[PDB]
Amino acid sequence: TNGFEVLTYIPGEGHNLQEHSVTLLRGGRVKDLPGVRYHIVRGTLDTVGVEKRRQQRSAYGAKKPKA
Amino acid sequence: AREKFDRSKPHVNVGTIGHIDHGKTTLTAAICTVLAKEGKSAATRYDQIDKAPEEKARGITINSAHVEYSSDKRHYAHVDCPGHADYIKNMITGAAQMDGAILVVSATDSVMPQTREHILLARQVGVPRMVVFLNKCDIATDEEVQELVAEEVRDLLTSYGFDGKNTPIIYGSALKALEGDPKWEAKIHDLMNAVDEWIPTPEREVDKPFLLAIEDTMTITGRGTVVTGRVERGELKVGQEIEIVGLRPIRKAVVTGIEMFKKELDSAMAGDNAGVLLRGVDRKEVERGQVLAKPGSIKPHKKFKAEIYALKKEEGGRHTGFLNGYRPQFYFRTTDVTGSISLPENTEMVLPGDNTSITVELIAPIACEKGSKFSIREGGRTVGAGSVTEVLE
Amino acid sequence: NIKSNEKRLRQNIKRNLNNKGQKTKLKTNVKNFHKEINLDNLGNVYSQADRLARKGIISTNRARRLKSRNVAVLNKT
Amino acid sequence: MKYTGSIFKRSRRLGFSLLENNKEFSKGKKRKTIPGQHGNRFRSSTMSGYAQQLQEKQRMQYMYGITDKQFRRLFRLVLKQRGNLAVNLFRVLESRLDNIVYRMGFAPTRRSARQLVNHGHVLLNDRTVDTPSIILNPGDKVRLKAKTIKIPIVKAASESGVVSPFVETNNKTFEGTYVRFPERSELPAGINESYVVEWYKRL
Amino acid sequence: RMGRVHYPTYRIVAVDSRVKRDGKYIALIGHLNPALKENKCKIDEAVALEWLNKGAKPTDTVRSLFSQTGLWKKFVESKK
RNA sequence: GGUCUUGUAGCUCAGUCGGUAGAGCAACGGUCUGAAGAACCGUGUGUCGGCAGUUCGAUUCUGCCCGAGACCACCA
RNA sequence: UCUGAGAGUUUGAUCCUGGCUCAGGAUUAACGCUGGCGGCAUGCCUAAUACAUGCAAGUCGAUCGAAAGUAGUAAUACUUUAGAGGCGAACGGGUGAGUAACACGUAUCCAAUCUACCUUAUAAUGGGGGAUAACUAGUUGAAAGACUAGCUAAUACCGCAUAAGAACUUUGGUUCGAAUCAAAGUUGAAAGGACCUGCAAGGGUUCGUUAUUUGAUGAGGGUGCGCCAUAUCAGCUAGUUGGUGGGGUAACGGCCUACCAAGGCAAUGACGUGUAGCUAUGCUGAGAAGUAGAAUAGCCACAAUGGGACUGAGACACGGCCCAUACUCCUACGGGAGGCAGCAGUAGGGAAUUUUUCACAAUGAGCGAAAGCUUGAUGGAGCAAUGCCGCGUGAACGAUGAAGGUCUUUAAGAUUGUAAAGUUCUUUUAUUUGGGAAGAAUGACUUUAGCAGGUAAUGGCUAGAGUUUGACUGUACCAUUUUGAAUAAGUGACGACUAACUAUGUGCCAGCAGUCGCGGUAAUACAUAGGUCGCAAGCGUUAUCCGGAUUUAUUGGGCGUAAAGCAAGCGCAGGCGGAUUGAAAAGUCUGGUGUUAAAGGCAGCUGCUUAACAGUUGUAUGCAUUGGAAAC
Repeated sequence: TNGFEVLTYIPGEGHNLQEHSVTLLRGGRVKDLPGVRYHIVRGTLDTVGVEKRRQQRSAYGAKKPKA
Repeated sequence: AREKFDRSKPHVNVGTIGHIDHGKTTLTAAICTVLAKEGKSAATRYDQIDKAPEEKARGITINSAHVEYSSDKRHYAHVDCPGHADYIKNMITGAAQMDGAILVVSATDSVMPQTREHILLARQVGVPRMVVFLNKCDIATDEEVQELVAEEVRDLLTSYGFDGKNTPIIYGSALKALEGDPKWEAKIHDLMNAVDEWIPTPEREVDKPFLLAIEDTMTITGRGTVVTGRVERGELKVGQEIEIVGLRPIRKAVVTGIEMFKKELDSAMAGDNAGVLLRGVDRKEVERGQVLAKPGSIKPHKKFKAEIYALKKEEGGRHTGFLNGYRPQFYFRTTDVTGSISLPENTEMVLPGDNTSITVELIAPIACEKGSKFSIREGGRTVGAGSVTEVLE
Repeated sequence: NIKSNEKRLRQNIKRNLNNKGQKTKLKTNVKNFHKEINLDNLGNVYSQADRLARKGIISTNRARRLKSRNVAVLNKT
Repeated sequence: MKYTGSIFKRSRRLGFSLLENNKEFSKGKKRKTIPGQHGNRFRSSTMSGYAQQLQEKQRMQYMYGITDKQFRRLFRLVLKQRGNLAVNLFRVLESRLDNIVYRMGFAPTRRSARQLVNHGHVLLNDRTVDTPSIILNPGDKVRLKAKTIKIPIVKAASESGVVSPFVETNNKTFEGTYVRFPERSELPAGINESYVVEWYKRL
Repeated sequence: RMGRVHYPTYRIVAVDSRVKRDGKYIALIGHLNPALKENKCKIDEAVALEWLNKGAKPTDTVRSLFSQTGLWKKFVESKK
C-alpha cells in the first residue's frame, strides 16, 4: 500500500498467484539467494493454501484438515 | 417512531405480468393514487416508481421496485418487476416470489412477448387462477373491442393452463384512474373486487426458522448496512442469530434494524418484505441472488439430482436442444445459476418433453431446498422449470 | 445546545447593554476628573464606582488601584 | 493440557513407576520398551543436560500432572517467601488436593483423585470444590460426601489407596487430615530440585 | 467503585464535591467496602474535624457513620 | 444484477469477403562444458474458454453463460 | 540479604580478535489453525478524516407576572409553565493535533497574586422610583427570521437614607523593599419570602439578601532543578537589552505606551534542524540501566480552520455568541444550518479493532427549602481465545497386547497399547426441578421519644419505627434435584546447533531453509505416511522492547603483530596537584523536619474452594530543611 516494491518468496511447492493480486507478506530469511530478505504467504487474499501439506497447517491457509 | 408498519391483515407477496409502461407501471402508480383517497396503509403514488440515479427519465426500468400498498381488504408487496433487454431477469425470477400475479394488459399497448414469457413461467412454477385487468382505456372505443382482446388474452392464458373464462378481464383506464373519476374509480374497484376473489392470501407459518430471497441492500447513513428481501418462512426477531446462506460461505450475524420499505415491523413474520440493518455488514458483501436463514437449517450446496420435465421449444426452449457440456441457468428464487449438465441415464439431449432426472453441480455453494419449483432458461428462452428432487453436495 | 446558555444570552444581552451605558457614565467621569482634578469629582467618582466595585461591574482591586493612582495625582498641592 | 489418557506409555519411555514398582510388572512378560517405532536395541547416546532436565521435569510432573502455567505460578508463589524453600514447595506440591487424596489411602489413583475433586464429592472445611488445586496446612481436615460415601468403588478406594504416615484418616468416619509437615525422606527420592529450580526463571 | 466486578470496593476519601473522584483529593480517611455494610471502618476521625472547623460538606452516604460518630455531638462545640 | 473488456498449443498470444491451429519462450535427443552455462537445430502438444445454427463449416458471423479485466443502480 | 546459565558460528587442524546467529521474556499485539467453560482484565496503530440518531446538564411558582386550565355554585382551591429571574453552564468526556518549554516534575517564594460558593467574626437588612420579557395587536417572508406598537411582575434596572465596618487620601506613632496604631478628609447594604406567633401592636422562627472577617481552596506567576536528536547547525538579538513618564493586570513583569540610553546572549553551543504531550509509571535485566512513556491515575493543551468579544468566580468556551472562511447540506435563491478529539453507530483506512445495550440501585454532579429530577458520568449487561486465572473433554478394574498402521520386509516380533474392547462406577459441566442473595444494613419521609436557646412555639440536636428504593437477579448461592461417559484436541517439531525416527517417493529439481547448513538419483535436514518428541483451547507465524549483547567497557574494554599512540613539539583554558599549620566546613555522611500522589513495587494479611486480583498495613527514593561533624 506504500510506493515501495520488493522481492519475496512464492511459498513452497507451487503457487496460487495471479500477477497483480493482493496478499500478505511473511517473515523468514533465505540464505540460498543473496540480497533477498522477505517471504510471502499462500492461501491469503487471493491464493489457496499449500496443497496437501498434510503435516502442517499454520500460516498456509491450509485448514485443519478432515481425515 | 419510524412509522412502524402495522399488519392488520395477512400479507401477500404479489407481482405483475404483461410488460411495463403499458399502463403496468402506471397501474402500480394509479392503484395507489386512488388508494390514499379512500384507503389506509394505502398511500397515493403519481411518480414514486423510482429511487435511483439515472432511472427517472428513461421510461424503461432496470431494477425492480418493492413497495407496500394495502387496502381495507388486502395488503400487497407490489413489485415493479421490469421485463426488458437484460432486465427480464427482474421479472422472470420475480414470478416465483410474487405469491400473486396480476396480468396488466393495455387498451393502448398490445400484449408483448413479455406477457407470453410471463404467463409461460407463471404456469411453469405453478400458480393457479390469475386475474387480468385491461389498462389504458383512456382512449375511447372500448365497448366491443374489449371482447376480441378478451378472447385473445384468454387464448394467451390457455397456452399454459390457468383459469380461462372464469378469470375476468376488468377494464379500466389508468389515466382516468390516476386523474380520479368516480365511475373510473369504480373500474379499479372492480379490479379489486375481482382480485380478492380468485386470488387468496397465502398464510405462511411463522415457525419455520427463516429464509429470504434477497432483493436489494443499502448502508444507511451512520448506522450501517440494511439488507432487504422477501421473508420466505418464519419470523425474524430480536438480535436473531442468522446465517447468510447460498452461493458463499456461511456467516452468522445479529440484526441492528428492521423495516418494511422504510416502515418498521414489530414482527417480520413469514412472507414479509423485511429490510434488516445488521451488526456490521456491507452491501458489497450481499448481491442479488443470495439467501439468508436462521441457522440449524438448509445449508449451501452445489451437486444435486433433478427429476425434471423439460420445456419443449413451443414452451419457449432453444432453437436446438442442449448437450452435456451445456451450461444453463437454474432459477433458484433469487438467482440464475450457471450449472453443469449431467442428464439422467437414457437422455443425452433432452428433446421436447422428456421428463428427465438430470444431475447437476453448481459453481457456488447454494442452500438447496427440496421441492423448490425452480426454473431453467438460456439464450433468452425457457427449457426447464420444476421442483427439486434429490439433495447432493 | 443547552437550555441555559441560550437564555443566558437572552437575559444578559440587555444587562450588558446596561453595563455599557453605566461603565461609560463612569469613564466619562474619569475624563472629567482628568480635567476636574478636585475632591468633588473624587467623591463623585468614589460614590459612583461604589456601585460597581460592590458589584462585579468594578472590582475593589481595580477600583482601589485607579482611585489611589488618581488621589496620588490630586495630592499634588 | 488437562488429562493424559495413557500413563504406562510414559513409563515405557521413562522406565519409571508412578507406584513403587507396580506400574509395569507383568502383563504377559511386561516389557518397558520405550514407545514408538524406532527402538528395541538402540541404547542411550543422545542424553544431554538439556535432555536430562527435560526428563526430570517429565518424571516429576508425569507422576504429578502439572500443566505449564499452573506449575509455573506454583513455583512463583513459593518464590515470594524466603529460605531453603525447595522442600517447602515440594510439600506444597503434595498439598495439592488430588495428591493428598492419592496419599490418603483413599485414592488408589491420582486420576481418580483429581476426577473426584473436580466433581467435588468431598466435603471440606466449610466449602466444597470442583477445582483440584487447593493447598493445605499441617493439620487440615477432609471429609467425603454422603453421595459417594457408599460407593463400592469409593469403599474400595478408601479401603486402599496410597497412604502417608504423616496423614491420617478415621475410616470409621472416612474423615482424615493432612496432619503435619512431612519430610523429604517421606517423598520419592528420585526427582532433582536443582535442575528445575534453576530452570525456572524464564519469564 | 474499585475491586473486581461483582465485588465493588470504595476507599473513603476527602475530595472536593465538585471535581471528579480519582482526581485530586483533600485527604483519605480509612476505607469501608460498600459490599458488606457491617463495619470495615478504620478512619482517623481527627483530620475530618480539622477540615470541618473551617468548612466542609459531606455526602449523604457519610451521614450514616456521622450518626455513628454523632458528629454533631462534637462539632456543636465549634458552633457553640 | 448486466454491461465495457479476457479466454488459442505447455504459457501467452495468429486466426485469406471464416477455410487451420500460426508466431516467442517452456521443451528435450543429439554438440560442447574443469561441471554445467550462455550458445545449435531438435522436440512435441493444439476440441483455438465452456454451449447453440451454420456455406464443400460456427474457432472466427453471431445468441446465451461462466469466470479473469472496467463501469450503471445505497442514498435530496 | 538481595543476587548474573550461555550454544554455536572464520580452518587442513590449533590458538587468539571480532562480529554473526541462536537460546528469554514483553505486546494494544496481528496471522494461520482450530477452539469448552468459569472467572479476571482489555479491546480502531489509521484519518486533530467524514459523519443520520439519541444520548452526553439541568435545576429551581416554595422567586414571580402572566399564560393556560381544572375542581368548586361561586368564592376560591388546585394544576402547567411559554415568559421572567437564580444557580449549575469553565463540572465533565474525548482528544494530545500541537509544542524543545519552566512544559513536565521538583523545590520554592510570592515585601507583588486572585480565589462566587463553606468556615471565623460580626454590621444589617431603612426610602423610593422606573421597567419590560411575557401577553397583546399589527408588519414581515415559504422559511430563516425580522419589524411596529397597547399592557405588567418581581429579590429584574437607576437614584434616597444610614452606614459597625471597610476602602482610600492625609499627619503622627510600628517594625526588619512591612506592620501595628493615634489624629483629618473622601467614599459605600440589602429584599423580599416562608413559617410561627400574636385581635392588633409586635415579636419569633426561617428562606434569602447586603459588609466586614477568617479560614480553606484553587487559579496565576516566578524561579533552581532535571527533564530528545541535531557542530554535515556559530555569531545571534531591536521592546529587543537598560532607565524614566504613563497605561496597565487579579497581581509582578515592556507586559504594553511614549520617552530616554544600546544594549542582551552565546560554543560550559546560540541559532538551526527532526520529534514530541508530560509526570507516577509500563515491561527486560542482578542492577545500574535499557526499554517505552499500552491501560489507568495527577499537570498542561485542543476542540473544523483562523479571529473577536461578553459572561461571571471564571472562556475568547469541545453540545456559548458574533466574524472571514474550509467544506457538506437545506432554500424559493431572496437566505441559512453544521461542526462527535460526548456516547455508542456508520463511512475511509488499515491487519484489524466490542452494543446505534440496561440501571439511577449504588457512587456521583448539579440544582432544587420539599418532593424532586436528571445524570451515552456512574454502575451494569453484552461481542471477542485479546490477555490472565480457574477448569473440561470421565474414575478403577481391565492383554503375551483386540483388530489394525507400521515395520521388520525372515511371514516371527514389536509398536501402536490399559491406550483398546469388556465390566464396576461418574456427573462439575451437557442436562433436570425448584429454593433463592446481600448489595438499600445508604438516603431521603412521616411519625416516636428525648435535646436545645426560644419560649410563644414553630424551627435547630440525639435515638426507634416504617414509607422505601436493583439494570443487575431470574442470576450469585444452594438444593444424595433428573437424565446423561455422557457434553468436548488441535497444534508444532524431530541433522547439528537444541527435545523428538521408521517407510515411501524423490534426487542441487522439487523443495527445507533462526544460524552451521540439507537436494546434483540408497534424504533420522524435501514432501507425505506412520511413529517419536511439544504445548494445549490452544498451537504454531510474523512483528517489535529488552535479556542474553559486559555487542561503548563509570560499573564493565582497549590501542606492538587481529582497526586501533594522529610526525613531532609548543601550547591557554581545562583535566589532573608534594608534604606538616590553622581557620573556615561547601561537598561528604550522619542525625532530625516536611514533601516527593494515588496507583503500582516490595513485604503483612482478609476475601478470593487456589487463584488472577482487589483491598488491607507499612516500606523505601530524592528534594527542601534543622542539627552536627572535621575524615577526606
